[PDB]
Amino acid sequence: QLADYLPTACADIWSLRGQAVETNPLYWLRTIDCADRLMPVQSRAEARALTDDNWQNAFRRGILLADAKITPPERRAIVTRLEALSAQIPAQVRPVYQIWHDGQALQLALSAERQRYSKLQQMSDSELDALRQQQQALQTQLDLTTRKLESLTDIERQLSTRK
Amino acid sequence: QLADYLPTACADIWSLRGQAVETNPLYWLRTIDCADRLMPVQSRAEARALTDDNWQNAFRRGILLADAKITPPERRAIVTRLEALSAQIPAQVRPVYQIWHDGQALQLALSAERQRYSKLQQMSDSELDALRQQQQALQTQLDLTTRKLESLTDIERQLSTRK
Amino acid sequence: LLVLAWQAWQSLNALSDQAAVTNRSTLIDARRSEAMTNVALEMERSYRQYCVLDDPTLAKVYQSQRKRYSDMLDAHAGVLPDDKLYQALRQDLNALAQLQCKDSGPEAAAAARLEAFANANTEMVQATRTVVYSRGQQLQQEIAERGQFFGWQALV
Amino acid sequence: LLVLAWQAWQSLNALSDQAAVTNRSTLIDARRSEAMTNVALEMERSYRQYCVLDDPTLAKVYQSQRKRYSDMLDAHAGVLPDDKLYQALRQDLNALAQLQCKDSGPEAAAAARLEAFANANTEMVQATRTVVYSRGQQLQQEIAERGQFFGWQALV
Repeated sequence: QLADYLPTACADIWSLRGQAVETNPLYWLRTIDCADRLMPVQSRAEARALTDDNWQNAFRRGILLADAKITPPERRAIVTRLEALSAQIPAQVRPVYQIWHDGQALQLALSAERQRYSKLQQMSDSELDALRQQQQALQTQLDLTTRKLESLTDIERQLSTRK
Repeated sequence: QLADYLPTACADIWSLRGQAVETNPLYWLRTIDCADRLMPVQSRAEARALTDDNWQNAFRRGILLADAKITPPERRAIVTRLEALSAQIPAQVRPVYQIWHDGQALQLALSAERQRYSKLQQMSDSELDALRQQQQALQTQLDLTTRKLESLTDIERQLSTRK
Repeated sequence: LLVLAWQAWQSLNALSDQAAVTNRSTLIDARRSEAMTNVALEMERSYRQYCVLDDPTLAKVYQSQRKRYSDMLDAHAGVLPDDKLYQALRQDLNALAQLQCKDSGPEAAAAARLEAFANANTEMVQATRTVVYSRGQQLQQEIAERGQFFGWQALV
Repeated sequence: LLVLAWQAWQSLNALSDQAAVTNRSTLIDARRSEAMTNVALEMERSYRQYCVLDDPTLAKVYQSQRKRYSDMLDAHAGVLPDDKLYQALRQDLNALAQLQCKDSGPEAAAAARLEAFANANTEMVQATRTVVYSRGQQLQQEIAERGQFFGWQALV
């Protein structure tokens, strides 16, 4: 017998606390579906008044700042921190916690993959530039040697035809 | 007020069929839990015999075959199939559908990024091979020319010493 | 008597003609031999350079030089007393017509043949210069002996 | 009479000495001039090759050739009547002592003086040939004068 809070606004549900309500996931789904539609700067403003000493507040801070376009150092920091959250958690919220953990995991995996792709691209460009400049130097050397050969043959022909 | 079924028993979530639990999301949180916590081969075996045209049946099929290293093409095909059938999603069940679609689509994006990185690497290797062979050809041309120059100078020295 | 004086005058005039023609022929022979050796050296240089570079223009230059040397050789047969070595030079020059070689260098038989050709051309110039001394000393000795014979045998 | 024997002895001595020395000097002069032109051409070739292909060994070979040419030029001054031309050749040769050129080819004034050097050497060989012919013709004219003296004595 668990009540439903989805039809009502997400502001008061996000604001309320308590162990009596914390035994239900439905309001967790309400919060996650409200957070993405929220303004990320407003999400940061509302999450700044939160703390990290308890698992619930850190969890909702993770929801609030996850959808926002953030650099992945602090994303890695929070996904390494939420082990403390996992240390204390009832069974009801374990599934949604697991799904959020997978979501963050593939998020940071994609970020690491794209950074690896950029690194490989820049390394390939650098090695291509180096090989191209080496090729240019060796081509100039060949031009010099073939010019020397042509000039030498020309002087031989000129002295031959002088007679 | 929705009935609570906190214990996870995946053996009968197909038998319940969701005719009366369509308003209680914890049913599909149980489904995703029993899907990701079980060995995917039995999930695929049971999903083979499930219905495809029904929206709930197709949804549960997607969850149960979402794993076991399935190829990205049919993955994007099936998520687009649920998007075509996304008109029957209940309002209470909407958030879990949204988060599942976000996860799946981001998985497809990660796979596409991996493919793009592999393709860029293979063009880079091909271009490196081409430039290396071109450099080898120009280097052998240069050493041939310098051999000709050295031979010319040597015959000049020999004829000078002949006198 | 006056017949002796007339004979002496005619012999002296003929001797003058002989001296002039001998001088001219000897000078032209020396010049021809020197040009011969120089053309042989240029032949060697052109052969080696064409073999190294593989240029048909060098081949044409070598052909022109070979024709010039052939003319020069043809214009020198009648001076050298012997014919075997001159004919050897003619055969060597004719056989050195094609330019066959590998890996930037004449083939070993061609290389040895070219060497021997250079040595034989040196022998040509030496032998013709020996003939030059021979002709000069012949003129000298014959004029001296004729003068002494006429002076001593006409003391009366 | 004793006059005939005395004049015969003088004729023998003078004619023999003149014939021998004229032949030898003419041959030496012709050979020296020909070798002069040949080593001048080799000089020019070595200069151009060193300028195109920078190498100290080519420079050393050029130094050796220049020293040989200077020696051979020092032994030809006493034949040509006009010392000015020989001195000009010496000055040009000493001007060609240094090898200097910025581009592939030689310096422009170096090229001009090289062409002047070649033309002057050609004129030198021509003048030496003319002087040799003059000496031969002088021997011919002197012996013709001796023959004319014999003919005048034939009157008795």
